[PDB]
Amino acid sequence: KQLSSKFGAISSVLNDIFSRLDKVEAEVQIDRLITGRLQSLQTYVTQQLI
Amino acid sequence: KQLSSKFGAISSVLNDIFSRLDKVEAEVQIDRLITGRLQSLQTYVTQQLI
Amino acid sequence: KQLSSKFGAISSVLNDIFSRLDKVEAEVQIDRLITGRLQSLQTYVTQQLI
Amino acid sequence: QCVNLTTRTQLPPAYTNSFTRGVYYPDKVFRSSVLHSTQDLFLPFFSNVTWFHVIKRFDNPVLPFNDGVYFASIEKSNIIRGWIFGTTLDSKTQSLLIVNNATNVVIKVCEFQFCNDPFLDHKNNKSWMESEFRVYSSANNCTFEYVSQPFLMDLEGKQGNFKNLREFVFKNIDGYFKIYSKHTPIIVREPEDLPQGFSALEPLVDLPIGINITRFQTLLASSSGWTAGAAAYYVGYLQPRTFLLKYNENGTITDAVDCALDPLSETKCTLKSFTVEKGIYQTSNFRVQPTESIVRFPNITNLCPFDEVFNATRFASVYAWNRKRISNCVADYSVLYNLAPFFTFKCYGVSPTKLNDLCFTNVYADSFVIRGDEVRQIAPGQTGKIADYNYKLPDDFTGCVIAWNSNKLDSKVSGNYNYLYRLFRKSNLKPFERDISTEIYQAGNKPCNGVAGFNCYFPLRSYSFRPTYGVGHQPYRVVVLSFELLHAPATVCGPKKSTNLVKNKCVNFNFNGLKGTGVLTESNKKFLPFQQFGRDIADTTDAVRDPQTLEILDITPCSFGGVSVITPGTNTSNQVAVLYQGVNCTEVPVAIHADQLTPTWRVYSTGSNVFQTRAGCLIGAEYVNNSYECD
Amino acid sequence: TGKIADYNYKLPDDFTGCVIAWNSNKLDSKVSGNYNYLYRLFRKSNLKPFERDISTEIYQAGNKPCNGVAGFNCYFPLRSYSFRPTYGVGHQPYRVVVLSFELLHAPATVCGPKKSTNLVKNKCVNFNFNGLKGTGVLTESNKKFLPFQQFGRDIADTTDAVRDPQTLEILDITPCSFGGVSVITPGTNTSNQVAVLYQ
Amino acid sequence: KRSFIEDLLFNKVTLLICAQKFKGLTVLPP
Ligand SMILES: *[C@@H]1O[C@H](CO)[C@@H](O[C@@H]2O[C@H](CO)[C@@H](O)[C@H](O)[C@H]2NC(C)=O)[C@H](O)[C@H]1NC(C)=O
Ligand SMILES: *[C@@H]1O[C@H](CO)[C@@H](O[C@@H]2O[C@H](CO)[C@@H](O)[C@H](O)[C@H]2NC(C)=O)[C@H](O)[C@H]1NC(C)=O
Ligand SMILES: *[C@@H]1O[C@H](CO)[C@@H](O[C@@H]2O[C@H](CO)[C@@H](O)[C@H](O)[C@H]2NC(C)=O)[C@H](O)[C@H]1NC(C)=O
Ligand SMILES: *[C@@H]1O[C@H](CO)[C@@H](O[C@@H]2O[C@H](CO)[C@@H](O)[C@H](O)[C@H]2NC(C)=O)[C@H](O)[C@H]1NC(C)=O
Ligand SMILES: *[C@@H]1O[C@H](CO)[C@@H](O)[C@H](O)[C@H]1NC(C)=O
Ligand SMILES: *[C@@H]1O[C@H](CO)[C@@H](O)[C@H](O)[C@H]1NC(C)=O
Ligand SMILES: *[C@@H]1O[C@H](CO)[C@@H](O)[C@H](O)[C@H]1NC(C)=O
Ligand SMILES: *[C@@H]1O[C@H](CO)[C@@H](O)[C@H](O)[C@H]1NC(C)=O
Ligand SMILES: *[C@@H]1O[C@H](CO)[C@@H](O)[C@H](O)[C@H]1NC(C)=O
Ligand SMILES: *[C@@H]1O[C@H](CO)[C@@H](O)[C@H](O)[C@H]1NC(C)=O
Ligand SMILES: *[C@@H]1O[C@H](CO)[C@@H](O)[C@H](O)[C@H]1NC(C)=O
Ligand SMILES: *[C@@H]1O[C@H](CO)[C@@H](O)[C@H](O)[C@H]1NC(C)=O
Repeated sequence: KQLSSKFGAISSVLNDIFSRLDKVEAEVQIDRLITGRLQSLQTYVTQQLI
Repeated sequence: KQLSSKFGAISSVLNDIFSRLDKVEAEVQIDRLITGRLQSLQTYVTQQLI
Repeated sequence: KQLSSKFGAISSVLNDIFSRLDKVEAEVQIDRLITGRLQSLQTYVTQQLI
Repeated sequence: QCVNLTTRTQLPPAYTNSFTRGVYYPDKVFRSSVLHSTQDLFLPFFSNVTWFHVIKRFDNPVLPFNDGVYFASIEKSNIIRGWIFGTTLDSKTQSLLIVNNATNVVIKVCEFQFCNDPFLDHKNNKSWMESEFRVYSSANNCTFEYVSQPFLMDLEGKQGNFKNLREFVFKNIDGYFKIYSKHTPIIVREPEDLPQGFSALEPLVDLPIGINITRFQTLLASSSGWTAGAAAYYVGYLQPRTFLLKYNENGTITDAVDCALDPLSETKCTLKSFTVEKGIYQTSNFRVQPTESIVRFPNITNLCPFDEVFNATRFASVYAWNRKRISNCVADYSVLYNLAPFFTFKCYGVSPTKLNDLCFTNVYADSFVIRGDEVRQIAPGQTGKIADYNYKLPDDFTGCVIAWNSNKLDSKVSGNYNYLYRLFRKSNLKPFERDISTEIYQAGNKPCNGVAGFNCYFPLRSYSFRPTYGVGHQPYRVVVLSFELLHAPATVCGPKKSTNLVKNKCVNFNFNGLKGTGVLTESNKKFLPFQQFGRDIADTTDAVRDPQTLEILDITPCSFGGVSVITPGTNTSNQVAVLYQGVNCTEVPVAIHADQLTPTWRVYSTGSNVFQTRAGCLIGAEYVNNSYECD
Repeated sequence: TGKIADYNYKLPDDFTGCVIAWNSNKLDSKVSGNYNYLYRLFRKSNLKPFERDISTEIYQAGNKPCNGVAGFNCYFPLRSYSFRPTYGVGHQPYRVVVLSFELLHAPATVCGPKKSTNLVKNKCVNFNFNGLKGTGVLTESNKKFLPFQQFGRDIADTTDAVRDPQTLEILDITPCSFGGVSVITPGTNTSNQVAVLYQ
Repeated sequence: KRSFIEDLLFNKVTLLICAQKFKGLTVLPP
């Protein structure tokens, strides 16, 4: 359920942000999204270790 | 004591940013600050679990 | 091996950022790099604790 | 005006260490019962300040001023009055004057001509007169004036029992001038050389001279024949340091500890406390520092033909944009920066201000002329007619674009029909490609070649230019510079001069922009003719080829290592030992030098007996034979 | 970078202010040319920010010492402008003003026309002391401030003591009451009654 | 001063990357 959040970006859906934004600066937003997803996965893995 | 650090923003006081800047770039700096504080809180939680 | 990732910046080497950009713009790139490296080091510390 | 005095047998100034004087509040904020770490210009603890004694006796020479000074006078009868600040004192440079003799404090900034002996002392016969107050011979143009209230003064002239101690610290920064002051009474001591104790300093005033200061002179108060009383002052110099300051519940500074004096002070600073229990602690990290700097650029002295490109007689149309190559020359972008209006100069991958410091491998200039309404379409990843069917830049383009107005040249009153552009294209074109084929647009469902008609269109259209057109439609000339960085041996770049080459020493090398620090040695590997830089597992360059001479150099970082402090409890003795983690013990004697090591303290390296363990060498402890229980 | 910045008037990289420039070709431009505005052109080194120089010593370029008056390799360090209305745009005189200031570390000296109001104590209000927007309750304080101090900070570097601009006493700021809420309940089937605990 | 089984135990367990550990990574001794 956590992957539905926007993480402060324009929109949670990945493909729509490419068309509505110029490619010069959409990389920042998609990198923010990828960092948020990586953080969530790392938290889950640590809990599983415990 | 962690929340006295700027985390790369312009100031550690949250009300100063809003009262000195408009609504179009202050969000970037408050975003930096909120990410830093969130990371610190998560680290504290993990230490408590251990 | 993990410090060879660009993390979203223009280049993974720190000296080229300062010698190819003005300070104001270079702030964001070095901020991204430093946040990524801090995150990786924290992950290593947690695994060592376990 | 003053009269020549001379007849002085100067004696070298005295020296005396200052115990704990010279600490001031760094900010106008109230804090209660908390330890705070600050970093600013301070007076190092236990530093040897210069002592001047004036009684017959006349000692007040000019003294250097740099990074602020600390001036402390132990005086009774108000002998010292004011100060003079300047750099030449020759009526050609602005000079300060701070005089608080009897009435008020007068602060003047003016092009004074300070005479040979600035003073207010020598008057008939042995009692002071407020004559020669015009120590300045002339005042041409004075630019700042400020008057305020005076300080605590005294009457008559005495000799002995010098109660009053006045401490001042002066510091100039970013044009501003700042003074902090403190007054201490009832300081009587049979010995000289300052009292022992602690006392903070409050901020007094601030003032914006915004001038250059490098030396200063003291002022004190007929010309031949005068007897003066006892007087003593002390001068010390500031420098950047980090301190740990302790406040109390009443809000006053009570104690402070330095963080660069001794290893014990270092561990006190890193523990954020004033007491440390017995044990081994880990402290600041050892690290050696660079002596000299070197650069290395290719030996080329020709010049690039930027003038021909930017002053070309004719520019080709958009659908046939002209491309030129620049290589094997020295490119100076200063002429591009200033000459001609150049209403738009915008770069993407590199800041233009630094464009004179990099090195490229291939530079391509693409020139054309467009309409004024489409100049915004040159940006990468854009839309519109001109950015789609005539000329498109890649998304990751790394270069610059320069557009300027040329209404005088291209526009013609009769009409300029010479400029053409594609209007109809079957599909979007790939970046950095050109189209010239003239085929009629068969945009219909019929096999039409024809000449004109429905669904049978000539794709090309002619720009029309005339001076009557308003702003936004007059022709604009556009030149785009493209290059790739650091991926090949350099061929064209700026004019920075080279220097000699250093081997087996820690220097700040610079090989075609690779700023870094380390020691360079001769390697024993073979490069390919198309390779210049060698990488490693961490993707940090470690093998380079010198441009001027074809030699292979290998880079390794400076020497470093951890540092630990062995100490018994602060309740017990304060003697400590130092351990250099994981290093042979013959390197640290070599490291012994000032301005070379990150830890400023170096008395311990040439200290007590050194004993090598398997984890470095311990300095400061003797090795006994008999064994005990581990502590 | 350039001549005017590096030789006449340079701003610090951390400048906190404003700049206003306009075109005044209607006044300073002269029909025969204006030569009453001077500017430096020669100097021996870059100057630190907000630095002023007036000396007009003789500039020496070559290794041969220069003295007397201007000559070969011995130039005058000043030059003049040339203003007539027939120059193209970009050469007529431009009048420039720069406003510089520092923010909120000392007693206030100048600000807008916002009206004052009466004071309230021992009540949760939205105070505003010279731009210090916040919330809390203000009480009488007994701590002693030095005359040059205005604000008091805690271990978290946030303000908790202030000095009223109009009357010169000291006010202590403490935050509002807050806490958690818990609900005690039996099973849903048994009943719908609950209890509330304020932690 | 080692026995016979301890010799085999030592030899059966093994402990240039340390050169490329310049990036502030060390190993303290027991
Ligand atoms: C530019 O000047 C340098 C400086 O002398 C020349 O470098 C020399 O190159 C030769 C040939 O490889 C070497 O044997 C010398 O030892 C180099 N000199 C130094 C001081 O290292 C370089 O050759 C010159 N460029 C050209 C094109 O001649
Ligand atoms: C390069 O030219 C070829 C030949 O004209 C183009 O290939 C045609 O592309 C259109 C586009 O839909 C197709 O309808 C044709 O069937 C293709 N013909 C052939 C023979 O392949 C090609 O598109 C051109 N390249 C670009 C980037 O436009
Ligand atoms: C302030 O004045 C001093 C001297 O009055 C200047 O010091 C000069 O420093 C340069 C270093 O590049 C030397 O070459 C000169 O010889 C020094 N001057 C003299 C008279 O010896 C200093 O540069 C000045 N500060 C500024 C910002 O210009
Ligand atoms: C205007 O502001 C001044 C500045 O504080 C006020 O002066 C204070 O007056 C009170 C009452 O007499 C004194 O207790 C304070 O000591 C005064 N301030 C200082 C710094 O001495 C003045 O009263 C104000 N006047 C009005 C009409 O609001
Ligand atoms: C004092 O003597 C010096 C050198 O002897 C001279 O340059 C100066 O003009 C003299 N001052 C006066 C006031 O005569
Ligand atoms: C530095 O202080 C010591 C301590 O008294 C003194 O002996 C020494 O002479 C001083 N330095 C100089 C250059 O005089
Ligand atoms: C000071 O007094 C002496 C002795 O009376 C005299 O020679 C000298 O001229 C006096 N100085 C002045 C400036 O009057
Ligand atoms: C172009 O020519 C003009 C006059 O001929 C000259 O002032 C200008 O500097 C030239 N531009 C370049 C880049 O050389
Ligand atoms: C410190 O030493 C004194 C005497 O040497 C002793 O009375 C005191 O108890 C000691 N304090 C601690 C904390 O060890
Ligand atoms: C230092 O190196 C020398 C020569 O290799 C060696 O004899 C000595 O034992 C070494 N000492 C330490 C402490 O590493
Ligand atoms: C320790 O023993 C060695 C070997 O007998 C001897 O050379 C050395 O002097 C002794 N040191 C002390 C402090 O007794
Ligand atoms: C209703 O909830 C109670 C819990 O208090 C449970 O004992 C009972 O079995 C439940 N009845 C149902 C689920 O029908």
